[PDB]
Amino acid sequence: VSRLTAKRLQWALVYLPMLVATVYFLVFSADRYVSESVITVRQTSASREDTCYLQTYIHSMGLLQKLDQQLKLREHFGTPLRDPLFRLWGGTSQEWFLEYYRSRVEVLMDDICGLLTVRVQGFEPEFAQALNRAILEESERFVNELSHRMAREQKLKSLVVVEPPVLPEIAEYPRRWYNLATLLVVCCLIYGVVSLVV
Amino acid sequence: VYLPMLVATVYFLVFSADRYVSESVITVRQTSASREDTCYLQTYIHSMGLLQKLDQQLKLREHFGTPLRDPLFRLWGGTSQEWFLEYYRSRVEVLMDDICGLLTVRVQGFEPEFAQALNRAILEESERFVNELSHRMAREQGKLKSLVVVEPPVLPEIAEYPRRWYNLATLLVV
Amino acid sequence: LVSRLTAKRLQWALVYLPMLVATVYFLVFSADRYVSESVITVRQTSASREDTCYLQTYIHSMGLLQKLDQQLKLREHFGTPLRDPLFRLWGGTSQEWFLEYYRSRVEVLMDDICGLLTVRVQGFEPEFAQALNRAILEESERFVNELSHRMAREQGRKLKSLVVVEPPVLPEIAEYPRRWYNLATLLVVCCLIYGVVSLVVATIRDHQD
Amino acid sequence: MKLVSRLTAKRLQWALVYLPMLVATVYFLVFSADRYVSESVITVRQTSSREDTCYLQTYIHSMGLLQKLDQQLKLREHFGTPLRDPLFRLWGGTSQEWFLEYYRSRVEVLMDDICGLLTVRVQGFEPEFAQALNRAILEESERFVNELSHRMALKSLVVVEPPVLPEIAEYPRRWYNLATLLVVCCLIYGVVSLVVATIRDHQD
Amino acid sequence: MKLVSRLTAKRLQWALVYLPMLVATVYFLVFSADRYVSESVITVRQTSSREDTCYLQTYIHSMGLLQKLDQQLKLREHFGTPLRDPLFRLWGGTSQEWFLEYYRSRVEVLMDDICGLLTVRVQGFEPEFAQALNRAILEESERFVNELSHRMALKSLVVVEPPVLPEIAEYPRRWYNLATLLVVCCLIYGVVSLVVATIRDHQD
Amino acid sequence: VSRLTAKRLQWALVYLPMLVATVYFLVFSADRYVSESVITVRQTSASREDTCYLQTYIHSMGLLQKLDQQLKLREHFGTPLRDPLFRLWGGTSQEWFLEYYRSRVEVLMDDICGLLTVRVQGFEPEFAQALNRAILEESERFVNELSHRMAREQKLKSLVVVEPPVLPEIAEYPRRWYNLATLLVVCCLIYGVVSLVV
Amino acid sequence: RSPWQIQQAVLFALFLRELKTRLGGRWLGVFWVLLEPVAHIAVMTTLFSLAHRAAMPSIEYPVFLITGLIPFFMFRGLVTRLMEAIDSNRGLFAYRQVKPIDTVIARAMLEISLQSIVYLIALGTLGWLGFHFLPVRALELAGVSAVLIMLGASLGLFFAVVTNEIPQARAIVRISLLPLYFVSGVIFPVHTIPPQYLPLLQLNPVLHLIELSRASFFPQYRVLQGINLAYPAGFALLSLFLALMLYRLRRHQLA
Repeated sequence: VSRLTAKRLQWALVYLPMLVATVYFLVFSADRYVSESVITVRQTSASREDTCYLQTYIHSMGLLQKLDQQLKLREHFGTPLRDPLFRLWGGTSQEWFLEYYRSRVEVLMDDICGLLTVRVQGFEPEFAQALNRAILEESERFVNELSHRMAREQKLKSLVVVEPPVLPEIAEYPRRWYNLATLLVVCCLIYGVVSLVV
Repeated sequence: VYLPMLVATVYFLVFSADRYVSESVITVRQTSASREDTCYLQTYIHSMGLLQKLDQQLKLREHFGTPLRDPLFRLWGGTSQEWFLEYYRSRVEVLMDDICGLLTVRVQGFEPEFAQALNRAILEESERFVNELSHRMAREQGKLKSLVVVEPPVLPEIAEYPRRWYNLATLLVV
Repeated sequence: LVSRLTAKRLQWALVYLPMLVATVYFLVFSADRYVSESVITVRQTSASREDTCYLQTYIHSMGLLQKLDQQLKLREHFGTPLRDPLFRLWGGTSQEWFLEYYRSRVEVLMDDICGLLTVRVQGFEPEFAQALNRAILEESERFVNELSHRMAREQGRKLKSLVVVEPPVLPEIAEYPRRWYNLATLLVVCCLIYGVVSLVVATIRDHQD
Repeated sequence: MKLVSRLTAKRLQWALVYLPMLVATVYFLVFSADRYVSESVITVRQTSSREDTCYLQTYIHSMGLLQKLDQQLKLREHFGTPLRDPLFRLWGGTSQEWFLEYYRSRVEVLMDDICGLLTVRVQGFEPEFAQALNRAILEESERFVNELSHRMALKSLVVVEPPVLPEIAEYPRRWYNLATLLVVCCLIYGVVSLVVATIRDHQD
Repeated sequence: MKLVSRLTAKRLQWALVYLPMLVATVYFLVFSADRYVSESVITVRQTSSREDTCYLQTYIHSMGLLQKLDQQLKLREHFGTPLRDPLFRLWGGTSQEWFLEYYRSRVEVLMDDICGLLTVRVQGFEPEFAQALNRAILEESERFVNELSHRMALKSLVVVEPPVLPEIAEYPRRWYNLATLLVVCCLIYGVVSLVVATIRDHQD
Repeated sequence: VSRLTAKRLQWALVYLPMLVATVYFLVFSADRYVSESVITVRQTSASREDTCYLQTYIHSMGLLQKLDQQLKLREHFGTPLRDPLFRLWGGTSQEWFLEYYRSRVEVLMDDICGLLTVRVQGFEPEFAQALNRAILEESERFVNELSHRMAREQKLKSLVVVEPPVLPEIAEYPRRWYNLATLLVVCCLIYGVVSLVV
Repeated sequence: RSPWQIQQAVLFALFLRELKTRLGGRWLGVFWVLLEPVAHIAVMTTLFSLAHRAAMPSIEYPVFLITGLIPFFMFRGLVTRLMEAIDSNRGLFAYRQVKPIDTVIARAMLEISLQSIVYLIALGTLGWLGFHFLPVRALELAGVSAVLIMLGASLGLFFAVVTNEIPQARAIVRISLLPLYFVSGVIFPVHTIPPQYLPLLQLNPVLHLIELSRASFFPQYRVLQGINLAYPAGFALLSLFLALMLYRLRRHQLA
């Protein structure tokens, strides 16, 4: 009972989420260009320690303050007004700003080669490339100043850039078709599970 | 079932007090074995002498009792020293990352400024403790170990730990 | 007899009598035991694991107990609570039993990854517990220094030191006598035992025909 | 219901076996293009390590090296020459990301842990171009290693096997792929036919 | 089957429970002798490791040390004093091997791998003699270590716990052994009674 | 199954071996005194290598030649004429002599402490002690000569004696009662297994 | 007659019946029961002799294995032979004196007797060969053995009650008994295990009982953290109470 007919249950379950997901993706959702860089830390004459230091420091809060003071991150990230999900709403909390920044910037560590891959998302390729360059420069300054504080208690290490920040041509995200197909798959599975219970 | 949900909702949405969290990330390194001093510090943060120093520095006993409508997370008046130590251990969270050797300190508090001040006091007392612990062994025969701050204490803007909706959903699971 | 047992007799013999005995002992005749906790380590000043092991063995030794008894009169102190017969040190006992009692009162735990030795000293007064912990720490440091000195003399200034991470803390309230937790867990165990016994006797009585 | 009876298993085996093999055979024996492969085996040592070899492996598949090679040898123009092949031809006006993915598909880098020797296999539509691209990759890799050593403040590239000039194409393997597709299509047709028979029996 | 019929139940429990417990109780509460135990904890360190302590452990249970101690403290005469005890008394006129086994039974040497500290527990029929024997063992062990170091071409014995003077006997534990024997006898009697009932039923 | 009766078959299978073994052990078998020594090798002002060298060398053949030339081992080991099993028959092969010597002299190695225990059996308490002392002296001379040849190719190591060869008072072997009880248990088990097959 | 001698007579009768049917032919099953542990000791010694030699320089492999194995054989028998005690003797519940739990306790008693006889014989053999054979704390060993026996009997009765109509349940628990043989530390000592897997193994009462029995057997045997007797004792008591309650509820449903 409870209006368990196929047409009404399907209309409540399958088509409406899929249709809205498509309209949001193909009409409303904005795109995010990705700039990639690959780096590592070497001594100018223990390295994994400073690599982990940098991995923690990139996702920190003081670096976010420096980046916002430099490139006006909070002003740029709120420009797409037709994407209520991936845009940074004005007046949000500092903690939510940190979560959004951590979502937009991905840091991957490969331990066997000791390499750090930084992928920075943006709404403009130039902004993403500039933000990646600023992150790299601030990381080098941070490790240099960390080495310098022990001397000031009374240029030591350098940042090796295997691949510099690239300038993207097209947007790697949001991958509308792949997400829509995945949503179709999970929705069909959920409908099958629900229709099992009769 | 309905009565526990009713009382939990009216406690969380009306009576529960906000608790702001300040985060710091540190590590101790010899100024040219650091794991030993890091573990000494990790033990020292939750010690009793450190809590005493913090008590006559910032008066945590008065601050933690300022709320009156949140008896669950309130430091009641006239409580014992051991229960006060347990409360302080519950409020200050220390985490260790061994593959990087980094110590994360999260400080709770009903006011963000007091939480940040508490974290800064903890950091400076830890540095002084490391220096004095080395210095006593130094002059038993008769400044070398500095604590670097990967992430300095932050000033929170909104409460984090009173996750009302998440705890309500978790109770709905049970 | 077995066939003459009733439910109320089983309840009184199993559940009620131990409940009353435990409640009377814990709420009236139990003596408070304050605990003072300290955390220490030993390192050279100018191989620390071997010295931590030496200290762990030496704390529970008998010569240290002899010095502590001569200094602080532990035997006189521990016999003071007359109302608690289980946890008091009865006068005129043996030296071996005195050593066992001292080893029971003083707890020593070791963190090998951190290499930290924590000592929890029990006493019937907080000041005495703190004083005993301080005396134990001082004697441990003196023993380490004496071992280094006699090694150096047999070969032919303090060369070894004991670092205290957390000094002995003066307790405010008793910790180890846990009346309510023990009462609750014993009540649960007693109810389970009574249920099992009643089920077994019902199964036995099932064979009446 | 009606749809399951519509196959009659004859159109079913035609649409699951005959059409895919016919299309694949036509593409492989008519439109497929040769792809000559040149192989080199190198490693890095100090002229007086493993991490430097890993850095080289990461650097070979990077975008700066691809830009340098496209400026030097004009890879983008060369890879679009086989207009007969629609699949393995770099179409005109593609994006930077598509060019990077195509270049990463053509150039294959392999490393073994026991020996620590890095092998590079470079594809092309001409043996001379494949050998030239492999030599350029090696030269730029050694230049990158030397520049990294210089800017750090004395390393050399050990070329165990220099790039070779291939004689015939090896990768567009037609008969092996045709046999693999035949096996896959036969298994898929058998499974589908069994399932459709089961549902045809169960429906009524 | 007639023999097991005479065994019945009363005779079985009288011959399997009553007699062993009566004999053990009489021996423990009448004829058993006190054995005071002195404990020491030592290790060897160079003045300036584990192997030397292991050599000491082997040396303590040796025959040369036993001969030295028998010449010094007259262990053989002392261990024969408790004529009331027939079991734990060294009978006169025994062999060298029996004396060595008895001495190895009285003196117990224990090792832990984590700490590397060697503990020696020496039994006796007098606390003073047990403490004296422990002190003599320690002195001869340190002398042996020093002599080995000298004849090799500078070592000392660290005494964490010096030998103590016991106040009461601890090893002739009467009530614990009586309870253990009661449990063992009860289990043995139950098993034997069940088996004898089974074979009595099966035989006829 | 012709003589499968319990009486005759149990007589033949069980009791005759027990009787002959009992009379051999309690009438004919001779006793062997055991002398024990505990040693190790130390470097004078890699040790396990020379310990293994000594373990192999004690059970070697040239050492047997030296010991036979010194103490007349083959003459002594043939003196009990009423023990046909454990005596060394005259005129035997050199290989059988080596096997007999290896059976009489037992070498045990403890790797954790690196100690070598040598137990020498004999038909006389003085002979076993003398043979053990000769073995120890020859082992020390062997390691010294091994170092000396290496030095000569153009006193270096010493033998540490934890326990010297003791002088036995009674014979540790052949353990007549233990062997008889073990044989009784084995024979009873074999009889039960055989009588199972009926 | 009193309602107690009836139980004794029924238990004796069922014990005799089950001993008769268990020993096939002229007692051929005792040879099988004797050949399981010697075969096990042979294969595991041949495999991990050097492994135990590198593990700890205080215990030889045969005695460690035998005191870790015979109690586990006790427990496995008390689990496996007890679920089949109800369906096999289903036809006997028509004589006005036989109840379903009588066969269960008879099987438990026979398993106790057989495995205790095997334990005593094997310990005597090991002592005869020259190995260590005397426990240092016999009373604690007896207490641990009694706790393990009670836990095994309780689990057997609970499974017999629960899976009366589900033979496939008996099959899957017979399958899962085998991993319990490897996760109980029977073969190899448990302190040579990474600590991250330590708490997950702290939930197995059989491991606690095996470790405590080995501690009460061997001298100066080190026991790691969280091997208290309270947890397995409470587990056994709760399981026994649950099994008795379930049997009392589903009492008249057994034909």
